[PDB]
Amino acid sequence: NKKTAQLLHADTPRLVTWDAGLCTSFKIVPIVPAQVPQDVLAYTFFTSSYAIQSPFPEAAVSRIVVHTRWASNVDFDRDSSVIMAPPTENNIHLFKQLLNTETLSVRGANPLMFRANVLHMLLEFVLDNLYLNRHTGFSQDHTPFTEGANLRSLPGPDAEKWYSIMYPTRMGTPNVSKICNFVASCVRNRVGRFDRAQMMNGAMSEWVDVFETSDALTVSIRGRWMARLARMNINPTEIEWALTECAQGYVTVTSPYAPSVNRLMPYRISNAERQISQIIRIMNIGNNATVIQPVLQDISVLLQRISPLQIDPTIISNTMSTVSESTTQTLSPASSILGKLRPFSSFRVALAGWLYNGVVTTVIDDSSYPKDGGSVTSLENLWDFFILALALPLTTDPCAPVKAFMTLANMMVGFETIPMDNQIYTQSRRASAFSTPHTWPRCFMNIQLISPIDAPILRQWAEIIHRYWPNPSQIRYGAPNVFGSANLFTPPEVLLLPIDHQPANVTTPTLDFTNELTNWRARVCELMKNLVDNQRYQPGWTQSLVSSMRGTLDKLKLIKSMTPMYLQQLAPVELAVIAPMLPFPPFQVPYVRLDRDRVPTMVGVTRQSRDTITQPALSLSTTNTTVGVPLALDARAITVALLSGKYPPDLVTNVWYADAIYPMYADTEVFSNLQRDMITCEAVQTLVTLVAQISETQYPVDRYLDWIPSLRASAATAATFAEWVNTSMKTAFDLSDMLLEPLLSGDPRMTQLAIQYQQYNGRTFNVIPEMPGSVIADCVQLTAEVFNHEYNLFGIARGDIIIGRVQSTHLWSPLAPPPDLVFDRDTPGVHIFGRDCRISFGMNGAAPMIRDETGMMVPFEGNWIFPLALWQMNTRYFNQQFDAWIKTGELRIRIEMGAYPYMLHYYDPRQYANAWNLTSAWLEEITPTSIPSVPFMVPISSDHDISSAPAVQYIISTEYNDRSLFCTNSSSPQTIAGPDKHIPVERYNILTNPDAPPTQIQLPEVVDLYNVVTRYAYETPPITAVVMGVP
Amino acid sequence: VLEVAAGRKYLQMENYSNDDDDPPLFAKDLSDYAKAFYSDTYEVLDRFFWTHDSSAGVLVHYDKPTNGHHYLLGTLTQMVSAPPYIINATDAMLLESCLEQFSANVRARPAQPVTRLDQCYHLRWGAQYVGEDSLTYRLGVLSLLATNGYQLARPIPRQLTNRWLSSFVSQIMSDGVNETPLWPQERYVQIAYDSPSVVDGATQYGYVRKNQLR
Amino acid sequence: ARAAFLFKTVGFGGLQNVPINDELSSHLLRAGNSPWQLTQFLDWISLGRGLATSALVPTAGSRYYQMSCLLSGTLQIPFRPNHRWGDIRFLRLVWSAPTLDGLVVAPPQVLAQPALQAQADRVYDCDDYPFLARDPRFKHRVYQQLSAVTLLNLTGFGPISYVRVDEDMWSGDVNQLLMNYFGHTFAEIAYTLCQASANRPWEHDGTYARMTQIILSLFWLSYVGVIHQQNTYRTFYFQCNRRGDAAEVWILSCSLNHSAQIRPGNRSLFVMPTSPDWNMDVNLILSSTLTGCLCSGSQLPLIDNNSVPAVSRNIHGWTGRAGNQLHGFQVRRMVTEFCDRLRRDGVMTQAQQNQIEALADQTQQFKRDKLEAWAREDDQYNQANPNSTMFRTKPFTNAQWGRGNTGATSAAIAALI
Amino acid sequence: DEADEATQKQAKDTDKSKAQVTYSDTGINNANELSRSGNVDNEGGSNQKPMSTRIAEATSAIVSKHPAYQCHVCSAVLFSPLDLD
Ligand SMILES: [Zn+2]
Repeated sequence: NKKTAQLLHADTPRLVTWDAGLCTSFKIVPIVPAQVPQDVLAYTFFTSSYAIQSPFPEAAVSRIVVHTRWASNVDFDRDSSVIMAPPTENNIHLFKQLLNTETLSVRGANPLMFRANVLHMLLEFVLDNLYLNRHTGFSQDHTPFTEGANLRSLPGPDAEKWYSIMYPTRMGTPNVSKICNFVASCVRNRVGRFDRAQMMNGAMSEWVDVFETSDALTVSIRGRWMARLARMNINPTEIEWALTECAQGYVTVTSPYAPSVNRLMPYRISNAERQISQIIRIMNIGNNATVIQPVLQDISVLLQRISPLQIDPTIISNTMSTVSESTTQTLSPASSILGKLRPFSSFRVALAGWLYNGVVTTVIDDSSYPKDGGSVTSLENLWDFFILALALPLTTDPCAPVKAFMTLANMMVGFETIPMDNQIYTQSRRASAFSTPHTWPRCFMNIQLISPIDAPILRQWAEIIHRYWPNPSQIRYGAPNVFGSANLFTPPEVLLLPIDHQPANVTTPTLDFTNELTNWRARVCELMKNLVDNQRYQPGWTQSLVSSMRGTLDKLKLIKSMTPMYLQQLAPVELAVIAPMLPFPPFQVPYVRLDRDRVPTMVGVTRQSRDTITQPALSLSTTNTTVGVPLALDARAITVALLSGKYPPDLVTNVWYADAIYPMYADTEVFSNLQRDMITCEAVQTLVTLVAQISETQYPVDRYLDWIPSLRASAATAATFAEWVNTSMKTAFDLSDMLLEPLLSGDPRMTQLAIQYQQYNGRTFNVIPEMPGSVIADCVQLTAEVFNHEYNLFGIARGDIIIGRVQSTHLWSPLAPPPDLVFDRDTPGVHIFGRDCRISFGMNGAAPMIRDETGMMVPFEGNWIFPLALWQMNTRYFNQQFDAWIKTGELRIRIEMGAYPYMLHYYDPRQYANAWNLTSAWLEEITPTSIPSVPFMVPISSDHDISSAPAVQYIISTEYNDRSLFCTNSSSPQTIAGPDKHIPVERYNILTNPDAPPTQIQLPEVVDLYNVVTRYAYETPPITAVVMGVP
Repeated sequence: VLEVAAGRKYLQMENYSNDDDDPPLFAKDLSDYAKAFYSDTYEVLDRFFWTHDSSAGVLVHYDKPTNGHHYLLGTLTQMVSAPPYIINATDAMLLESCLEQFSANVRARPAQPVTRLDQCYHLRWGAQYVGEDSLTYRLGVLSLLATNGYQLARPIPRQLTNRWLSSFVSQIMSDGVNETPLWPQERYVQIAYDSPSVVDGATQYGYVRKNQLR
Repeated sequence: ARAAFLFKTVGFGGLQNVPINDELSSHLLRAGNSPWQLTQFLDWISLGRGLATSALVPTAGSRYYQMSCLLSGTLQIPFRPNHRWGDIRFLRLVWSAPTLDGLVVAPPQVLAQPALQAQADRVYDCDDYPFLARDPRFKHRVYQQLSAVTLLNLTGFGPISYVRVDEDMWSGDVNQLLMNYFGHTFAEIAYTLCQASANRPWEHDGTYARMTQIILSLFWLSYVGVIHQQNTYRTFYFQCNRRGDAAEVWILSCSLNHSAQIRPGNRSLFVMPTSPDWNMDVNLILSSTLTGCLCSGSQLPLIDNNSVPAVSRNIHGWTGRAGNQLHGFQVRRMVTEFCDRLRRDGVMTQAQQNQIEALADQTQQFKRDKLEAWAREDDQYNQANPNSTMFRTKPFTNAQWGRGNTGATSAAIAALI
Repeated sequence: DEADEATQKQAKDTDKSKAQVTYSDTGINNANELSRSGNVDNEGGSNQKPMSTRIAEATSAIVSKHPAYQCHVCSAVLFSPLDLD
């Protein structure tokens, strides 16, 4: 029922979202305050002393930090932000949010889970940035800071602040401060509005390009997001046409003809995308009847409301009140038939079923066949036969014919006998049992086996079934230029019907018996009449009962029912006109008549593959899960319908339908659904692309985070991962129902989608859908590619570390140590340690020794190499045996980590500072399950001669990792002692290099913090607003 | 496009009894055995079947379309007259025509004109529903051969009978392989370089003569 | 009304194999797994609203090329005379199914055996492969792309485009539809047409088929300066506020001021940029792409063998014996042809021209330094990795940078009116 | 809204509750029609925040401070000799 609902109405994703704020995800923060006031530079020198608002922080130290939408001002929160804290505070909690359920320590995180975590992080980094950049408004500059440019205005109070973070080229440059120097060297003319598309005098600009702070990365992301939606856009006329085409003319809508104001209306998706979701759709329903039934009932009603046909039983009773008979008689053909008919639901449903015979097969309920089988000697049973014969042909059950046959055969037992196939499916076996092809009796296909002498009636009944059973046909429906096509096994726009449809040429109906189903009634009666006048059956009834029986049969034959007519002329249309509006589009499989060789015997879907099979087409046949269930209808009712149809007195089809359908075409639920399908597919691909980063798949794919460690992943860790990817998606698109759940069954490492059905003769038909692209996926892999460079900005350090004592007064950054201090596996006289490593205690003064990897035993001194794991698996023992030598001795170890989170501790260079206490804790808190952020002790850069003092260090990195650093003493004229770093020009290329195009970015090696951003202002009106109907 | 219902070709009399010596009626004696789709240009008929079921098989007479360019769509009715087989309208139509040409190929006299040069119906659309082992397929081969001029080593009676057809079909379905160099293609009709037929010279569309097919 | 469906694969730039390797393919299939990258291309390219660039794909024209190589390679598998589809690989890739719906990593037993030895400059006929010949729709959707490919592979230059003028095309429905595009950029429009085309392939003289043709002319007739706000084609014309800039943005707009009188008749010709700087001009590319969609259902005029390289002559549906010639042009020079023309009509001042030309110079300078530099990077790689040789961008020669015919074709277009 | 206002006044002018002549809900689909509104400025921007307010905020970031009868002509009839002259 959770599934049931999702079929009728699935939560529609929130696609369009706007951001009026800044398009950036990185912010510059102050770490160590400025040295003001000081003993050398008089305070009257610094800009900050005059309350001048600066573009960057005025402080001794400043670093970049990741913080999605820190400047954004949106309409809808995608609640998927990624917020980091300054490197001087612990960030560990961001890299342990996933598989560290077993991680005890709060300050610690498990390294083998790093990649998994980082990955998911990037996924959210994208999700949280999926907005359209909205255009606000400007104001010309009333000052001379800029040459009368147009400065964009952010909304919200407390805005004056932004105008200075927004445009750096606007600041004045009186100082020789590191900041002013930068500013001063920038091109003047690239600020404010750059270009615009003004179409209507006195309306908004359609869009504007403008210079202003932002980051090339998130700008690109949003760029492709808009690109993807821009493709889904359709215009009023296209919709007019589409809708008009679906309604088959009965309804007429209108679009305007004149200059518009640009509207973004994303709804057009590829057929591929529709098929893929129609499979997912089918998947979670197969075999469970109670899920598909409510769907049929819905359509059942929809029909009742639109169809001009009305069932009025009194018709049968009237004609029957004129049947001639005697009162001294024991039986009454007239009466009995009425009491058997007990004069709808089942009728309307049976029709609906025609649209989904792919997964649902309607059948006549067992309860409708005679308990014992019946006997041609029972008037009661003769009517029972009648009822069934008239109903069967309306079911989708491909075995109906054989049942219609056997139904009589069962009653004829002993009277007329035929050669059955074997001893199990005997002439007396309940007709309702011949439910599969393998059961169709020989004599049913080769009529000649039935003796025209020993079994005249039975034979004739067969000849009829053969020559008069309805011939399937088809009718075209829908409008794929806009809605694409959900058809899988049939051609687009094709709707199969188990009946012959001959469109009507008039609008003012009149009773007509020239119908397929009308003959069927006729034949059936004529047969009965013959069974009665049969020279060896007629002697058992009073000469009077016969006359009555005949009379009755004639009245049934010549009854004035409209149903048969309606079924041939209108019904098919009604269906075709509804089809396009259904939430769950039709899913059919060819209706074959008596060509059993082509009867459908199986339909299945796959969503995983096997062993080493990588091609869908090969694993399909052996990895599909069969689908489908039977639904039983009441033969009684159905017949009464076919017997008492009636049209309104003065009916005029062309008008009637014009009224009945109009309202149905004012329900834009259709369009909404498209957007869902759109996502359902983005979700799928996003899964495979990410999953393929922590595990080995069958899909070709990028790979950039291979340096970040990750555990050997089992089908379990895989699923758990998937589950998060899932959640986050739903959360960001405001979905509350299912998505990916259908695919999540067990192991996702080999997901694939395909469906197939098979005939009796064994021929099979496959359908592998073409995976369309994915913007979400591409964007993740993009930011991943950038992560591979700007990793420090994300609080992650690359390489290894070297725990060793290093005391001196020098001021280098431990995150950018000096070469001669680092060593590696290929350095001379270095000892690597492996698995067989053990320790042999010292004795009688001798030294203790640990075992090499080649089996050499060395003393606790020199340069060793330990893979992190090795220490983790022995924390206590090692800390106990080595710590003492690391601290005051001559031992230096290089722990191999690959990637790790880091935390900084700044200190005053003029005062003694020993980092042992810090690193002691680290080492001691290492576990076979966790490690805390690596701590670094770095000096505070200064802008003036300062005395010097010793500093004892223990941890340094293996390669540069100080890229997080933005600037030192930003407000002073120069940094004299400590790490010196001037504002990173590379990041402001558009401003610092005059020969560069405004639209140039430098990804994925460098993220520019100032680019050209395109802001739109397109309208997003509701369809009913521009496409109007004509009542 | 104009959909025109194919009328009965043979009207069964009362004496009929599916007797060995009764004539085959190739299902063309029943209600609707095929639907015809006329238009004045193939490009259109083709595009018409983009959105229309064709599982049953679509036949075409590229020679002298009995009433204008048109495609024939078979229905799902069948011929039981010739046991122990059960033929589908499509297969039937193929069969009857195929034999009709195999016949004409023998009574071929240079100065004596015939209604159509190639009497074989060629399967244009819906071949993906027919397997390399189905009658519908082998009939395509036979049809091709007949068009290209092959002659049956067997004698074909002036008047056909069920027993005969039954026999023929029986041969068509026996073990063995296609010894000739001709294979069915929806694409168009193949005419061997050194074939007697001259249709390609009498029609503007439908046939193609392969130079390296001898 | 096209009846012959042939396409031409790309040729090696003097390499021993198709100029693409695993590293590059994996990058294309990164988010999508299908080789028919139209959709996935239109996303990356990003409405050509700024210079698009990557590590492995430096320019749009690069991804366009690469996309071509991948198809030229993989497609040689199912097009082998035997028509087997999943028995051999092409660099670890194999087809997902007979219906060419996607590529995936090869099964171990297939990775074990050797790969297919692709060849250069091959010409194939779709109808030779069953699965393509039996499902027309499938064929038409895909051909749309194979064409865009062919239109890039016929010559060593840029993507060919088809410009036609004919008042008879303008019908009711066309007029009705066109008006909706008022205000959208060339890209924004093309993007939709492409999608609408893929869903329901166009007919011969269809509503879309025509309008799309009309759009193309409107673009070009404006790109050259024959039409503008003061001399429109039935009030329509494309506008560009920053002609010359690295990333141009053209807007379809209106103007009642004047509507140039057009000569009755049907006229058409082929154009193509010859300067390498096309790899960085989204419009020039999409323009081809669209003429690409045109080919699925319509048969364009043949291209005179003498205008194309030997290898690609007498290609039943494309190049012929006495066809129309290709009109090439340098991007930079055209810019001037554009200005000169407007200035002659009196709508642009000399000062304005100077201001534009100036920029247009700076732009070329940039685009070239880069292209040449990336070009070098490539060779540098090819010498170090002889087993995975490739090309991130279609090869060009110092000569390509000259004018040559630019002016000649500048007037050829102006003659369509 | 302006359309409604009009058609509604049309009613009051003809002393009827429903207007016979209407400027709204005509057969025509005037879905693209635009009217001048005080929502947009002269630069195609949104007046969500008044031009003056923007200009203010914009300059407020650039500020700095000190450091620590009968007429035979026309035949009209008159009544005063003076009224004549
Ligand atoms: Zn007077």
